[PDB]
Amino acid sequence: AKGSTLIVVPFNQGSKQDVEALIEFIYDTEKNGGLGWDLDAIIPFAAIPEQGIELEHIDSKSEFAHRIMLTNILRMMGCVKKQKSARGIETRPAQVI
Amino acid sequence: MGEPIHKIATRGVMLWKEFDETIFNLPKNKLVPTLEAKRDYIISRLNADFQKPWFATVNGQARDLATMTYEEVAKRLVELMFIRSTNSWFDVTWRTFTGDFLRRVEERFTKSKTLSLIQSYSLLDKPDEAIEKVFNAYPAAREQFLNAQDIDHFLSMCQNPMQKPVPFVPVLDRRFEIFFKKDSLWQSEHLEAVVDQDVQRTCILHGPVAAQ
Amino acid sequence: GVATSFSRKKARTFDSSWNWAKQSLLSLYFEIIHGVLKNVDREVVSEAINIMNRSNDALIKFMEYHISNTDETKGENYQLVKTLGEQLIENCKQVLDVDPVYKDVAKPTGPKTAIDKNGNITYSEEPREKVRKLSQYVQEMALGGPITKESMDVEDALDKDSTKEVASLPNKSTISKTVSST
Amino acid sequence: LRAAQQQWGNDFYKRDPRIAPLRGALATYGLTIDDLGVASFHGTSTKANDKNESATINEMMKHLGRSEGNPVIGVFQKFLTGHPKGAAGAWMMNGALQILNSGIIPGNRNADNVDKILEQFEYVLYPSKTLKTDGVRAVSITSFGFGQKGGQAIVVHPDYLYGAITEDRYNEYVAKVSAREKSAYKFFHNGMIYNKLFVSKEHAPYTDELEEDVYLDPLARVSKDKKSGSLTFNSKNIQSKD
Amino acid sequence: TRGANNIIAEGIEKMGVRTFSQKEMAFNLLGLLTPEVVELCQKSPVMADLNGGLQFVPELKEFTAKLRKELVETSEVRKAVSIETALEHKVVNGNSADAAYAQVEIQPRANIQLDFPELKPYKQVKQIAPAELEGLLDLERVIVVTGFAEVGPWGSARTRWEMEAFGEFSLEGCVEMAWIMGFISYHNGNLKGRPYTGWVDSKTKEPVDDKDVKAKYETSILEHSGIRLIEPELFNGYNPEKKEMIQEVIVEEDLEPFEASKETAEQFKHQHGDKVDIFEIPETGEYSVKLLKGATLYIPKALRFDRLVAGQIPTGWNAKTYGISDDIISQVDPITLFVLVSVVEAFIASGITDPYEMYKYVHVSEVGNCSGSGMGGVSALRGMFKDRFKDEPVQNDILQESFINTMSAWVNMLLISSSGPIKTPVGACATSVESVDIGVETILSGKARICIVGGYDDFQEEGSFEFGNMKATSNTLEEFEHGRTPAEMSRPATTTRNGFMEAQGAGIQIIMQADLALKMGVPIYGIVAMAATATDKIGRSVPAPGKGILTTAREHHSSVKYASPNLNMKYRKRQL
Repeated sequence: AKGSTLIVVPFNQGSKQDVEALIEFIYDTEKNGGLGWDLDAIIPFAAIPEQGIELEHIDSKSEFAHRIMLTNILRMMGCVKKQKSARGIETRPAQVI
Repeated sequence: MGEPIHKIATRGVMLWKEFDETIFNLPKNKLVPTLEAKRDYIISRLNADFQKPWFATVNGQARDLATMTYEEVAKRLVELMFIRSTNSWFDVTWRTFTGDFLRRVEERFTKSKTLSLIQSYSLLDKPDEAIEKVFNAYPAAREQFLNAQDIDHFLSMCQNPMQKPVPFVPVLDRRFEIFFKKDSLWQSEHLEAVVDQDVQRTCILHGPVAAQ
Repeated sequence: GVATSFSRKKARTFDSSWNWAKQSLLSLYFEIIHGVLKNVDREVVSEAINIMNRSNDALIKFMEYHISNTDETKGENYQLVKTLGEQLIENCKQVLDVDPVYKDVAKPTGPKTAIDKNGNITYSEEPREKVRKLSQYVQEMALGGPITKESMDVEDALDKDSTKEVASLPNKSTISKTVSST
Repeated sequence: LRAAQQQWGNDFYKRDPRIAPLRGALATYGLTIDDLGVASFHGTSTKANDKNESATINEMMKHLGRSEGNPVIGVFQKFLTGHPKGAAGAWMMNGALQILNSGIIPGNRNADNVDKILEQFEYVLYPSKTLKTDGVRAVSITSFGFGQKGGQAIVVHPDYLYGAITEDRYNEYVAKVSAREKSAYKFFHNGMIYNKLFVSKEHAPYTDELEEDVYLDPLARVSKDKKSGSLTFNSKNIQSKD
Repeated sequence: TRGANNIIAEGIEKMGVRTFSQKEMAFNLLGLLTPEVVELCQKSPVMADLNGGLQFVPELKEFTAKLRKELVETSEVRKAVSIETALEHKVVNGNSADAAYAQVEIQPRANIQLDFPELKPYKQVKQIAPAELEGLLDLERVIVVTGFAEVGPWGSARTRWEMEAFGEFSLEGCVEMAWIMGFISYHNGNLKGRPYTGWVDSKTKEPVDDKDVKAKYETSILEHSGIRLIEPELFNGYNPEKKEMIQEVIVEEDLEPFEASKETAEQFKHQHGDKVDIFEIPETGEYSVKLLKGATLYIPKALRFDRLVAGQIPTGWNAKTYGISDDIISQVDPITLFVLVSVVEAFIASGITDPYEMYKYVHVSEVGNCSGSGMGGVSALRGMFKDRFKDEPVQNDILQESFINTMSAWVNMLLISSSGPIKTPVGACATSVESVDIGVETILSGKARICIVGGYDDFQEEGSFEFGNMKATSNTLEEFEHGRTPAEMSRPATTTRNGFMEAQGAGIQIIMQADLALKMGVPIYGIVAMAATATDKIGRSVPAPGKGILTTAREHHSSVKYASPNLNMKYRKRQL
């Protein structure tokens, strides 16, 4: 619709360096090659399937999937907190779904 | 088979004789140029005088396979190979030839995989209706000369050894002597399957002395 | 797994909705003239919502031209596109300077599994019987079911006359009694 | 008679400084500036060219009082082919003819995001996907070369021609084309499978003895030779009173 | 949320439990971004249950695993019972009872058309033009396009159009591309004993059915067609990663003597003067050449170039495939082969199989050629500037093949044999439109009745590099940094556009007077209503494009109160 913008980016939620970099890029000013944005919502729906992995089969894939689906969602929320705190933004919270 | 043979001097055999003295006696390097040179004359005599006419003759006007529509080819096949008097194909191998051709028409003009309209060649035993059924599904084929590939396929089918030799010459080329001469003796027993039912097109074997 | 994938230089921005509004209209216009979209198809209402959400003066002028210069006499499909067009212009004028809206009007489907004679498992998404809009979907959700218990009728022109359903899109329906009371 | 037809049919706008060459060209066949429905842009994918071209067409349409709300649809064929320099317009032209005869206007499938600067040019629309229209009456083709080579060409739908002839002439035409089209299809398929679409001429249509007789006679024409079947000049049809 | 679990979703729903479509569940989630639920989230965390009553089903896994079991049991049983009752029926009633039931599948063969314009009935076509137009136009001064062709990165005009308009080949376009690229050759005769007629793989000679061509070759066709990484085999081993140059070095210590002929030695002496010593060897007669300290050498080095991608004619394209002899291919510059194929394939599109047929209608002095090029035979220029320097073997007549007017000369000397006008324009990127501007005037001036118009240009190392140095072309290393693949690097009118993609090939049209076109009964693809060129203005940047062609819309507006009767076709008809 009018006023809408879509920004497609390559991203690996597995990587913490990508998580830091993504939020740094969103919050950076246009001068420094960012978007100059300030998130009103985050929808961290990224996930990888794990089929037929019972307890005894939990290995590298499962520990990685866990990093995507928990650890780096906490890191991504932490990042957005640190970016908003940096700029004294106290009245525009981001809705995490 | 290359040996002298005593035939009634009909228009067919008098052509046969003329072609023995002027065309089939030539060496293999001078055959094709002489055929190309005399094309129009050869074709006129085949259609007027011989038991194997020029196949590419649409309503009495000499043509070539490359200048005939698919409809014109399928109709001429029925004209030469199906006998209206007995209401049947003269040879089941001729009905197969005509049916193989109509499947090739469906193959050439269909845009997607479909069912054949000619499911069994039994349906050709009423051939006018079979042609209408195939050229109503593919009415482009009424208004289009034969694809060059389909000319080669048709000429390949004519050489098929496991069928009765086609009752026509479909091309002037090195193999003209075979097309002219192959299977030349049945026509006198079955004039119903010759063009104008004309004895004078046929080879009839007979002795000059016994003829008294 | 933890290989970096992100780089600022790979970011692709999409913001040229001013241009896509005109392509979206034109593609609808010709899809209706070629009878690819009929006056029953919901995709006519969906595309009319997505045109109104991009309404500006440039687009209104684009509609006014392309519709005013449609010959009604050329066929039923030209009279259709002209009527729908005239409605879509009135709508786009009303919702100029109004915020664009997420409004899904797709047919709400339910699961259907079938086993034939030969034991082939066929899964189709079949239109639900009692529920044929989202408004009805919300009512269905609000009532729950027999297992959940512990110890309205609004006239729409969807699937019959898409042009009449389009005429209703800018009209903000006032909720007399809320679905939370049911 | 031809002079009168030229004066009033084809060249009515040449002396007249109130009619643009672009308007008169369309006006010849009864078309308006609104009937020029597609512009095949140079569209090289360079900053300077793709702005200038849009601005140029936009300003042509604005001046000739093209209807507001009626932008030309841009075609940017070079998204697929690349820029072949000399050949660029020849391809754009081939595609313009293909557009006229199909009523299909191809989309710029690499038009991910149209440049915001181009929004100021209301008389241009930049589709990203193929549109099957009910018809295209006329196509503009603009090319911009190095060394200040600007070019334009308008191509009108051929059905505007047949309005200028009689039924008997059109029917004769249609018959001859259908015959020619069949013979072309025959030639094409034969040539394709036998790798002989191209056939180099070994001899001129005239013998070196008749070369200067042919050149000097403006009514000399080839006839089919009976021997070879090939079209050649015959001494009978050179300075013939017939 | 549906869209493996789907097959039992309907089973679950019987429990009085709601499963969701992706659309329904999206709608539910966007219900959480409404202003009243955002306000609510800012007071305290919000737990939304969008489960649809699925919590209230007791022991869900055993209920779910049951529903699978019944569905897979019922499927698998019914399948085995249907195969055993088929097999029984067929053993009892024999294979002849399922022979009259059995049926034949017709598979499509490619039937490539020429797409001549569809000619409407005279009633319908009379309606679109004004009634006054009949006999108003001088048809000798109306230019129509009767044929066109091109050789380009997507092959012919037919195949280019399929990829431009539909972005995927039809069976006919897929066979034509396979034929062009030399993946399939035609075969007619004996092949492994049996007589076969049709397409065969060009390498393995294995028969190929038209249906199979797309599955067997399309991936290779799309990979080796269009805009793609430069293929050294197509450009005389050129490799932009390793671009060969030579550095002038002064020798610092005498070199090891090498053996050369007497003429080569005296040539080395003449160049280097006293900085070389040449001596005869009495035995062989050959000479010993010793470079001394201070002599100039050239050591090759390899620069890495950042333009890796181009619009290349499809890999396997060969002029032999179209019937051009090796005597012509070895003689002419590659660009001339594009032009010879474009010109015949244009004449075929105009239904003119024999160009001499034109001389039944027009004089040999009335068939022009007005096609041209920006750079011309650039492979010949390489030959005469770079390959001749390096004393490589180059034909004596390479200069003649360099000339831009030469391609048109070959077209006359091999196909047309006319004594018509020849006016070869040079327009850089606008050559083809200048060619049409010229072709039209050549016809309207009476000087010709038929004209060949178009343009052509090749792609080569040297030009690639100079468009690089000028920063005209897209830097392919930057495009990779931005994640662009070759297929998306030519993006006109886009925010992120950063230079053109170079390509090669040719495009030809045949134009003639409408009067003649009707008389010859050739197809008429369109009318060339106007064609103009224009320079810009005083400046210092040759590449800088300008607003000159705006002049085509020039019209005076100081007096526009009343409509000029000269525009009104009824008035013009009345005066005629």
